[PDB]
Amino acid sequence: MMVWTPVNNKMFETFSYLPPLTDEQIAAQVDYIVANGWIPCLEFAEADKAYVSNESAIRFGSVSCLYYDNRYWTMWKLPMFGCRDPMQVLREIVACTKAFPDAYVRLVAFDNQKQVQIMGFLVQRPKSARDWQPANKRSV
Amino acid sequence: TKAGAGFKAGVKDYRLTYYTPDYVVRDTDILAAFRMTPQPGVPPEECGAAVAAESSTGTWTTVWTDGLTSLDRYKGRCYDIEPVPGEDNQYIAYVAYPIDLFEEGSVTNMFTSIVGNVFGFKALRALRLEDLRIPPAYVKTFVGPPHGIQVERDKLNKYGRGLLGCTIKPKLGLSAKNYGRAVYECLRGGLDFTKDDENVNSQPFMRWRDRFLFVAEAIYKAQAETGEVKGHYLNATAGTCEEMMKRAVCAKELGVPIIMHDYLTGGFTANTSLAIYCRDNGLFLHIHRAMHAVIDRQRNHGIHFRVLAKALRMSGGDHLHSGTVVGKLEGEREVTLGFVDLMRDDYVEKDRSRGIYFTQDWCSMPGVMPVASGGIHVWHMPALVEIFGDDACLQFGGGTLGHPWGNAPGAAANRVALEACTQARNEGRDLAREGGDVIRSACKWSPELAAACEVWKEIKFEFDTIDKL
Amino acid sequence: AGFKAGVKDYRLTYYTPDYVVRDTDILAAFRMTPQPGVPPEECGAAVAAESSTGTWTTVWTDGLTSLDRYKGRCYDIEPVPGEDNQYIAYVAYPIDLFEEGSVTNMFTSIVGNVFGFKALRALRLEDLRIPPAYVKTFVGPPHGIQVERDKLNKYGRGLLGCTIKPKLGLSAKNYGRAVYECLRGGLDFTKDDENVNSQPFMRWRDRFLFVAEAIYKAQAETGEVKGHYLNATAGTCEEMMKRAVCAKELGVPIIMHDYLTGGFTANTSLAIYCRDNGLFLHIHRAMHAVIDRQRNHGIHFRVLAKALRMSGGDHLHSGTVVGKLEGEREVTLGFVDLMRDDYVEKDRSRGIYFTQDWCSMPGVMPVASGGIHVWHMPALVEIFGDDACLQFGGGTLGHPWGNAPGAAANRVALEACTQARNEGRDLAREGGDVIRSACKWSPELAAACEVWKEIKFEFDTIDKL
Amino acid sequence: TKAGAGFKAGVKDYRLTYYTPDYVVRDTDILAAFRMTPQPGVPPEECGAAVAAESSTGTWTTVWTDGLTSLDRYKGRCYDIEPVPGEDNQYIAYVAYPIDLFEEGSVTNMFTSIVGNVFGFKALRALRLEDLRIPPAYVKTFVGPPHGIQVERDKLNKYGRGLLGCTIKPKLGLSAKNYGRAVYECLRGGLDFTKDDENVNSQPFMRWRDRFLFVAEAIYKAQAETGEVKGH
Amino acid sequence: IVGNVFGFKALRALRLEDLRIPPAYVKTFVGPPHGIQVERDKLNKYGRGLLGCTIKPKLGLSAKNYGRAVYECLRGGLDFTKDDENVNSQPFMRWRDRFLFVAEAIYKAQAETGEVKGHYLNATAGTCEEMMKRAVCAKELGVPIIMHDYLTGGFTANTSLAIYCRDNGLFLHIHRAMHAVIDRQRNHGIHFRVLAKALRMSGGDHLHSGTVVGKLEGEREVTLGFVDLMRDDYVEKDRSRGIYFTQDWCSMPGVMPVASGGIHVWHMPALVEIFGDDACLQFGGGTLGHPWGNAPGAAANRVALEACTQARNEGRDLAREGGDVIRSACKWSPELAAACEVWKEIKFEFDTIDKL
Ligand SMILES: O=C(O)[C@@](O)(COP(=O)(O)O)[C@H](O)[C@H](O)COP(=O)(O)O
Ligand SMILES: O=C(O)[C@@](O)(COP(=O)(O)O)[C@H](O)[C@H](O)COP(=O)(O)O
Ligand SMILES: O=C(O)[C@@](O)(COP(=O)(O)O)[C@H](O)[C@H](O)COP(=O)(O)O
Ligand SMILES: [Mg+2]
Ligand SMILES: [Mg+2]
Ligand SMILES: [Mg+2]
Ligand SMILES: [Mg+2]
Repeated sequence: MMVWTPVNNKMFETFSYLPPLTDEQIAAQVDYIVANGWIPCLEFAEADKAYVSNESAIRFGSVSCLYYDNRYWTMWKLPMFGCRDPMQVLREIVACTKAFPDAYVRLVAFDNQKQVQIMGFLVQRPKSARDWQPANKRSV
Repeated sequence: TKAGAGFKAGVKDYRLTYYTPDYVVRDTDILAAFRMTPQPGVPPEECGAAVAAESSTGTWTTVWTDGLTSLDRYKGRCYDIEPVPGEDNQYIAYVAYPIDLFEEGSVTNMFTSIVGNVFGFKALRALRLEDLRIPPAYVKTFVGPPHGIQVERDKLNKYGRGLLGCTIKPKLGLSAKNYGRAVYECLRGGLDFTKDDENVNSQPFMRWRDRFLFVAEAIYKAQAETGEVKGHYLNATAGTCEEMMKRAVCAKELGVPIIMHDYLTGGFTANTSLAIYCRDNGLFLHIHRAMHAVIDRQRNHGIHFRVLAKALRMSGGDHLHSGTVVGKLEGEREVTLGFVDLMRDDYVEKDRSRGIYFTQDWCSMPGVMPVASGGIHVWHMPALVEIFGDDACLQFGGGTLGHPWGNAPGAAANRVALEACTQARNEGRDLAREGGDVIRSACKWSPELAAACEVWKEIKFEFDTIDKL
Repeated sequence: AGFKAGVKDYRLTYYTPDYVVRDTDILAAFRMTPQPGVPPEECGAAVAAESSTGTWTTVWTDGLTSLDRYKGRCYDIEPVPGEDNQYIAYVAYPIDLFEEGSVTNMFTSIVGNVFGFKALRALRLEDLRIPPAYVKTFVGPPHGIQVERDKLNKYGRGLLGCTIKPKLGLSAKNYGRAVYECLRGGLDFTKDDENVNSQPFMRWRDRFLFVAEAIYKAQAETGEVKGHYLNATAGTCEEMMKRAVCAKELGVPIIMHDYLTGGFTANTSLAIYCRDNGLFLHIHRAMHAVIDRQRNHGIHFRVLAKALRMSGGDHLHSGTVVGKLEGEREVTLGFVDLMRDDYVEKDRSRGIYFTQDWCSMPGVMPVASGGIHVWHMPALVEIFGDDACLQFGGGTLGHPWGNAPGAAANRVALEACTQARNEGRDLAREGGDVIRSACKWSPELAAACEVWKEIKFEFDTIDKL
Repeated sequence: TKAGAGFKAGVKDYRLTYYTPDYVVRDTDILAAFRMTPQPGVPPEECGAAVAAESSTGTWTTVWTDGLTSLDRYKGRCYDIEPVPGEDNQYIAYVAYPIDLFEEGSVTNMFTSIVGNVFGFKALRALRLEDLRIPPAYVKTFVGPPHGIQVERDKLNKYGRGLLGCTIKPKLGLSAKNYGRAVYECLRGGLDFTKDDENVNSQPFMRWRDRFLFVAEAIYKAQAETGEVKGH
Repeated sequence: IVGNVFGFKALRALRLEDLRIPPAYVKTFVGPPHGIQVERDKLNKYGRGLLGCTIKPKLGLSAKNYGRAVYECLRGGLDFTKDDENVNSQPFMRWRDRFLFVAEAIYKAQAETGEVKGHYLNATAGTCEEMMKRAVCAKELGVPIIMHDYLTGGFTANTSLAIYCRDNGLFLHIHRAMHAVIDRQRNHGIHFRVLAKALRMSGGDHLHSGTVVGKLEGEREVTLGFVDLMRDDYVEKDRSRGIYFTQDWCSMPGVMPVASGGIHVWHMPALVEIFGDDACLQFGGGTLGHPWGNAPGAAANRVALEACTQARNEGRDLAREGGDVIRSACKWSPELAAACEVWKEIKFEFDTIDKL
């Protein structure tokens, strides 16, 4: 019987319960975006703005239902409308992470027919993050 | 000076007025497809006309008051009859109802006309409503779902995979404190949602407000621990509208994301009220379809689930249970794919191989998230992801609380299984063929998943289907 | 006894053939058709389990509580005579499982999920034993039979009603016109059709106002108390209440609700409002036959009728036996007793599977309606007795001379039958003679007798015992 | 891997997006007929397209956010232009608006889109909205009139002739008591209705609640006297 | 005053040009919820024009994308963003979803920049009850400002809203949707200056005033006239600006003019010269049309405004040196340069219909 640890075991939505994505695995996700004609976009946030929180609710009456701060991150440039080249997306990941080496960076894609984000996963976390476990230390 | 059509007392055949095989349907008409089994000696035309008549304007004998109004304008019309292949005494009767017959925004009133009395007529042996064509002009009178799929994903900030849920067990008999304890342990392991069982309302072993409070504590603990948004469908189902509202209000005041309602046992009038409250207060509304199979199981008589699903979309619901196909409860694959499209999509073309009798235009009314729940476990994951895609919630009650290591490991096993399948699909793997390989590779990697894989390896639900096309 | 993960048979926990039922238990009789290769014991146990505390695999959390205390129990299985693969499975549910005062909650447990299980081919709920301890948690009907007769000051005969026709398409003004002409000729009540709510051709508040004028004109004209069941059925609870409120403010006696299409939650709310404001509540059973028609699958109407009595209603439609809609005699006599009486003993020849003690909860007036006319009157009085409302829609508005003569014909027929019965005549044998004597005497009745003389509704019964 | 339709910043002609002469109108579209007078040097097609654009989804320069949604689904469309007989510089421009653009039950919102900004555009000299096609699917979202003609005649019990009314005069300056006195004398002579002048609200010479009371007295006196239903 | 007389057969055309509202009548009105002084005081913003921006496309964006665009706009240097006049509640985006996402966006941009932010949430609705419901939700979210279309909503609803805003401390931005139906033609209608006086009496903290130089019509002298009428306590008769009567506002608060519609960075000098600091300048297309996105678009507009403001304060004549001020600023700021390049050739110059 192994015990799932509550300590420094924060997660990051889609794919965060799998082994960290290799460069080949990221490339494959990117191909999937292009093959489906979705719009790739990168977003980033400093460590203090990375996880959902409640601080703005201090200003509220009884209306905090499904209000959270830090859902919005900051857009890297613009969504890549018309992009059909996976190498272009990979180059923007490199450029984004280089400009913000200490930020969380996620790759997302939009479907404009449904008007919704259709995919998303983390592609960088700051090296100074101590709030997460490697796969083999998630249970003890 | 010689008379026109006067009042003539007495009984005549319904077909003289209500069978109109040359009628051209209007784009604002509500259309019904009834699977109809007449009594011997009753012509299908007279049977279809009777159904059309007694669900719209007519009764068993001629009434003089018809002449004060215009029957042509208001009458339901049996406009077509198809024989059923494979059946000696079954017919599909098509009935057109003018939009004028219906109260705007009231699913209750629509059902009252279309299914109110006709199923009990002595002249028929069995009747089943298979489909309804809800025209845009009628759809637009409904508030509809509080939020719908796109808004839900946007508020939860969850994209790129199915959502994962879990019903707390045992169904009844847990204390409020133990409820919240189970909830916390499930959510912290990787599930997005947990839920009250359909029959958990307020009872001697656990009063509702105690549950709501402990659950709120559990939701916020799991959220702070994992860094992901969590929720628990708190049940607002109650004996009266006033109690139901009281429970919704408490959830709003606790700031929690989501409540649930049993729309058939609570009823459409209460459900619409709740859906409107949820829209006005920003609460998600999860719908449980308790009692549906009393109505929708048998091929010869009742109302098919696809009609109950359309009705729910009009009345209001962010989620609706859809069946699993592969779990402990019945739901044939093609039938299910049909009504999932009806729940989620803006426009669904007629397709009889999926039980869609009418092209249905939803005119931008939001889609409802299908929920697959009941007797499912980690080995079903590939098939579930293949059937539903990402716009679904998949629920593991027993498949979480039955894990040998407890709730958090159970949640983690389900979450790993879902993410592995999602990843494999995205990489170009065929989940219909390679599904077993994906799960086996994942069991070898994750000890939590391996423990789940081992316990439920031999467990399958394979039985002759009752509700066949 | 530790936690052991995995699937085991339901019957190991939920089949308890030696259980002695407690007097506070809710009991259920399920007509169950198992899939081939599923033993009846495991099927009954599955139904007991998944309608109470259990799921498809073993959960550890059971050990935190006491399954013995809370579990539903399949305690008996009868084979069905005439059937190779049908069984009556009896399930006992502890009172602790149920929310006090909530028919909604009771249905959710007992009929929520089990009808959709792959392991069964069909399931029908035939009956429920509602114990006094659970009955006492419900407000119940706003008034009930005794109080209704007392407020209306009407005794010694069945009540007479009438649905306005055509069903849809009449304007508010023409609605009230038809109502006034029916009520003035001798009917006690008229009513909105079940599907008359609020529509482009007639908005509810216009109808309510015109109908109120018509009630008061007919009452002043005849000297007898009149009413019209104004429909409060609506899309939302707030609309439903708005309509109930307008009826109260007009001082009219009675409203109606479609309890299955509106739903139990709205109905219980409405019934409580009616109790608090002194309004009669007539219940229409629109949609029941979707659920209760077929022998092999669904919920029998007697259970839907018990549920309504708990939820609340002063009247409930009962079927006619002899009219256009199905309802076998013995079945009907059974659930009429269940609706009206304080105490009904088990009687399988009438479909009563359990002795039912209503512990002084008020009785619900049965309403016989649908395809009936003057010739049916003797049979109707013989089946129902005085504590019923008999409704003639087509049988009033289809009269060759109009509504008032139609009402008069029905009233004459009813009073003639009542008088004959009171004088010692056997309505089952002498019914035709009573009607024929009355047609000879009353020209209004004669016109009705002539038009519908040949009209009968006789078909093979689907919902057989 | 050669790019599709990307974001291109800058101003382009409205007609490139919003003039669609081959569009087949849908039965749920709201249709508008604008009588349009362009400035010299502005083609009628560009003028109609501008009107269509700036009353639906578009602005004066290209915006990137268009790509997040579906312009095809939401844009107003100038689908037809008729020249006006007798006029050198007037055109009827026909615009189709998808039902999705409009708030259910709100005339306010419908006007806001269709007549909100376009009448002030420098590029036109004059604009008149001549007609609107309100589709059944949009009509059905409105409560509409409280009663309407049939119900009014039914409640008043008045049939077979036009109704007769009368505005009390002078427009302003009468006391509440003198208002009711005038009302009674009008109604008793055979009029079905009298009325407050449009500008009679509540003023120093006559407060509304005093008027309402005296008028109620007058209505009931005339009704008792004549035996016909009266109103004001 | 305008009820029936415009339809008389005996006239061919009638236009109401002006109204003298006497102090004794002015004093019967609650007037604007706050007015210019109080608005600047609550926002803690002084010494320059305010900058705003309408989100685009007008219709068709989801609530989540609305908030996304709002956050990116506000974070780059704009004080306000706004719902388009026709953005109310619609199948593509229901109002309460928008309000919530917009509230998140406001608070994120405020935390990020350290400057107070707002977004004019539209309370315009089909009924008074719906309008109020929306105002109430804004109050409960703690956000600073809502908007109303006063002519399409109507005076009766607008006055109700303005009183609610006064009682609950909400700013009220007024959009003049429909005005040009009434006020465009010289020979017939009601001149905008009368519609503006009416709004000041009914209540509003902001009112759209025209740009003079943008895509919508508004002659310079006419505009300067009614801007004085909206802002000032006392305006003397001056027929060269279309003021037919001396107007004493008897301390009723002034209304902040909003210049909006087809304007961009090159218009900045002219805008600051026409309006001075007590105005809000709005750039919808001029922000969301920037080649680098919303934040760089906002930054470019903010730089332009600040450079013009500084230049004016240093003694430069914006009417003469305006181009030089912008050119120096494009050389210095890459964000501004990108905007200057795209819209360099774009002008709106047409024969004026509403001439004095
Ligand atoms: O009460 C139950 O059995 C469940 O909680 C599932 O439990 P498990 O996860 O333990 O199986 C759900 O309510 C059913 O799935 C409903 O059926 P459906 O979705 O078909 O309406
Ligand atoms: O809609 C109808 O057909 C009726 O108005 C009767 O009309 P007529 O009097 O003209 O036959 C009643 O609602 C049915 O009797 C209901 O059936 P039940 O009572 O079995 O629920
Ligand atoms: O809908 C529009 O066109 C705007 O949003 C501006 O958009 P851009 O900034 O993209 O031009 C404004 O509502 C108009 O300026 C109103 O005109 P006025 O102020 O004259 O009443
Ligand atoms: Mg359940
Ligand atoms: Mg009826
Ligand atoms: Mg007048
Ligand atoms: Mg705008």
